[PDB]
Amino acid sequence: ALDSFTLIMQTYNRTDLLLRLLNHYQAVPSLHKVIVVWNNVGEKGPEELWNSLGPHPIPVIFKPQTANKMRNRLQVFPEVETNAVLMVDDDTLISAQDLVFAFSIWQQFPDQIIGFVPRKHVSTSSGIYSYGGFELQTPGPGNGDQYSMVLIGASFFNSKYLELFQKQPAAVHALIDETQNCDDIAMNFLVTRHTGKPSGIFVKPINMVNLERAEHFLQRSYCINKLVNIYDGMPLKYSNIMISQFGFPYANHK
Amino acid sequence: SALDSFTLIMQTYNRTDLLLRLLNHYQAVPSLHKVIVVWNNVGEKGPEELWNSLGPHPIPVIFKPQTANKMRNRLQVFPEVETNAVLMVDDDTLISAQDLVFAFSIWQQFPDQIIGFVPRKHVSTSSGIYSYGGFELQTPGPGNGDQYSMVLIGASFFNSKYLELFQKQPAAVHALIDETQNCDDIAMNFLVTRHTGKPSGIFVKPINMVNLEKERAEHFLQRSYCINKLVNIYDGMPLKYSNIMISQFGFPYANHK
Ligand SMILES: CC(=O)N[C@H]1[C@@H](OP(=O)(O)OP(=O)(O)OC[C@H]2O[C@@H](n3ccc(=O)[nH]c3=O)[C@H](O)[C@@H]2O)O[C@H](CO)[C@@H](O)[C@@H]1O
Ligand SMILES: CC(=O)N[C@H]1[C@@H](OP(=O)(O)OP(=O)(O)OC[C@H]2O[C@@H](n3ccc(=O)[nH]c3=O)[C@H](O)[C@@H]2O)O[C@H](CO)[C@@H](O)[C@@H]1O
Ligand SMILES: [Mn+2]
Ligand SMILES: [Mn+2]
Repeated sequence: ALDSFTLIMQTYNRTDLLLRLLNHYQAVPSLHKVIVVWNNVGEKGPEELWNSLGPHPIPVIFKPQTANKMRNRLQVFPEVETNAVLMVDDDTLISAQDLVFAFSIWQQFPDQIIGFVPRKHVSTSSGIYSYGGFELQTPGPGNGDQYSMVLIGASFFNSKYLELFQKQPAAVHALIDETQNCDDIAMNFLVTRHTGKPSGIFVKPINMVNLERAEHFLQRSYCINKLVNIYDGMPLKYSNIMISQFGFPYANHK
Repeated sequence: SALDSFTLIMQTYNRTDLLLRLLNHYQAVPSLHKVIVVWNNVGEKGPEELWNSLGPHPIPVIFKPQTANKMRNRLQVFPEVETNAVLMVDDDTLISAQDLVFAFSIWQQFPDQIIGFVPRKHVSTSSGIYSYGGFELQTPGPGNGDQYSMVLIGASFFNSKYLELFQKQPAAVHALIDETQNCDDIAMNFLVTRHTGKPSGIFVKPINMVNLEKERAEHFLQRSYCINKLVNIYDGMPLKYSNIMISQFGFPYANHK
């Protein structure tokens, strides 16, 4: 469990993708264990099929969930024995090279969210925020762009943040269940409030692939504003730091 | 205010025209508090009169005549440096304002490290002996990508507190620099990493940096020689490897994709 990380993957109606991803992730260096957050209420977990195809490099724990809740992967699983957690959605295949490098970045910034998907909030009307990415104008000072969030569905973060999450105001948990969304927006609010630094650091992926609701994006902005009310303040901080691996690919420094 | 700013320290020798050209550029960079020109042309008269004639300029430029032409003259503690950050650049290097503005903001977040555009490293093929080089040499670290253990000071941002700390180094270090008239940057990197326990620097990939040199064989060998010399003086190899390369998110546009 030393200098290792635990992979937490929540799954819902993507069992065939789960097994495909698990086949890849199990072979990544520094992986200590895998916890599958089975959100398919009332369905048998592929653990049987999985074992039959063993042996496997690391332990894979299937934890059947009572309800299909987005926040289930944010609980404090006693089985997590590592300081760091790797959280990936069950439709994303991140290369081992990206994970190895990103994990080494997390070790140097264990209190921030190190991930591959950067996003931000903007404001054109005093106190009213909107959620978005690079299609929206930069908020920050001058040139370039900025991000104030790193989505948790493809990141490394401190396992202590799962406990800390549980201790957030009831209105926050209520909001998450209400929308069954915004869990990562919540995690970013929480982290930056705890550190006073940008909630995360963006690590540009070399090989990350997605294998595969109109108001889904609408809830995004809605949540930011709700969280600002609940917390009585916008804590998110902008950053334009983009980290890549020196020399990987070869000669990428020039 | 001197606080959200940095001081440019440029040492010059036999490049007065190159100096003046660079000055015209650097004087207009945002957050520049002042410029200190370390005049290493022993006996020659400075261009200060010419500078003032073409005034007014955005910031004060102080030309400081030097006793002898020593590489370490730019590492002195100049009383006129009022900032916490120093921007050190060779008088043959032109760095865009964009790079400077971004690099400075990175320095602000890592004030105890050398933020620069030129990454280099040491390698060891025979136990105890080190060699100097760049990306043309194999990687020392485990095995993926490359590594850098130094960020040359000739194009970087670093705490002014280090120029004072450099004066307090073992005479041997000062002697070494004076002996070869080289390795000042290698010494600074040794110093800084010994002080922080972290990699001496962070590499920021430049978007627009150009060498205007055009406008010795032992130089290279001296470098490797200095790493081993310094290792003896410090009874050890303090330099730490890093593979962090920082670029500006969204600059160029969509460079995150
Ligand atoms: C592109 C983007 O903005 N990414 C975010 C978006 O992903 P996105 O909109 O792509 O959401 P997905 O459908 O892929 O689901 C994300 C995760 O939630 C699980 N799931 C999904 C639906 C469901 O009813 N039950 C369930 O458990 C999935 O199995 C997966 O592990 O929303 C998720 C929740 O904020 C975040 O993790 C992603 O970082
Ligand atoms: C790519 C590389 O390895 N870069 C290093 C190399 O640059 P490099 O070999 O290019 O050295 P330069 O000739 O450009 O000189 C660097 C600076 O020193 C001054 N100078 C030079 C010669 C002299 O007799 N007197 C004098 O004061 C120049 O005016 C200039 O400001 O060595 C310099 C000194 O160790 C370092 O700053 C650089 O980080
Ligand atoms: Mn998805
Ligand atoms: Mn040069």
